[PDB]
Amino acid sequence: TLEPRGYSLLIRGLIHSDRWREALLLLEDIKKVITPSKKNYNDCIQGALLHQDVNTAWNLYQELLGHDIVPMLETLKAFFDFGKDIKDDNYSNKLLDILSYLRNNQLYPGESFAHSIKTWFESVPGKQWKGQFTTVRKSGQCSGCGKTIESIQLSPEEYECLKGKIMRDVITTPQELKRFENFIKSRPPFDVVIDGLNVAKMESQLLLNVVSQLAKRNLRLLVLGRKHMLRDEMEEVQKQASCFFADDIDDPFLLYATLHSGNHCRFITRDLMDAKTQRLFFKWQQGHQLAIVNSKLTFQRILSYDTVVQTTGDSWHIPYDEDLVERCSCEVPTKWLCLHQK
Ligand SMILES: [Zn+2]
Repeated sequence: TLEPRGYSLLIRGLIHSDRWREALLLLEDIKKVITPSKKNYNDCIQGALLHQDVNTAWNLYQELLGHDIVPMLETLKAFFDFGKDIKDDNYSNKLLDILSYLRNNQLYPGESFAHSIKTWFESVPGKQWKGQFTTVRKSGQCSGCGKTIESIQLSPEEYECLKGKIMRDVITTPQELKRFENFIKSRPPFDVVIDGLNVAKMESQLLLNVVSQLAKRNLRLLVLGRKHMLRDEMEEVQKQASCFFADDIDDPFLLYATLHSGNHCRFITRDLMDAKTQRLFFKWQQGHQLAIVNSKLTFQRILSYDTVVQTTGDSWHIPYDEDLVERCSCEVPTKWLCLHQK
């Protein structure tokens, strides 16, 4: 089932004119048959902002979020662009809410969006915000203002908060889950938990390469596999590491094993996926996932600080993506917008 024919382009062609309200009527027609696209919402929001109807713009944005649509970054950028000319506490709080959206969903502005945010803070009368484009030192100190970036390390309470929350949503076969439970609880904490299956994707001898090289680093390795790997050098893997072979049916064993082992334990697998718990999960993932980067194997660096939109009230630090640099799934941005009040 599709939008009425040509409606997205009709909407896009109306929003700069005095007839822009007609686009919102077309959007209503779309809603009645399908969930509108993020581009549909982008267009109607920009139409509203172009004509200073901030309530309509924000209401459309909230509707979009209600459908669990991920807004285009261009839509978020539009709110800051129009905000430089808007002097109102209520509008400001909405913008700060968009920054919380980026923080909570582990998202980053593109370069021009970062410039729009900078421009908006610097436009707020009386507040004396100054923005600078920076990097972060190895130490975790912003190269602009010298403040220490939020630690990537979860506190014990945070960790047990996350762990407890994860343990209770988990609760495939229960008979097989009990077996794995008894396996883990009768063993010491591991240092790296390896999804042998999902790393055998880039069968046997590269699993061996990951294992045999990690074992030279004096690490306690757990390898998670399925039964079908037992049907040569798998036996070479079984001897170099502790192994659990599940049924060939996706397993929740990697999360359990890693979290049970403790806050020090890291893991290897495919890239992974309330607000506070979600924040902790992103932070934990960033600091604990070991990403393989491609013939002698090397891992992606894990920093001591959390690369995420963040604030201290009197400052913001906002990682952003550069136009000239394409970033992979598992790597964090290296460039930051540093905002501080004088
Ligand atoms: Zn700074």
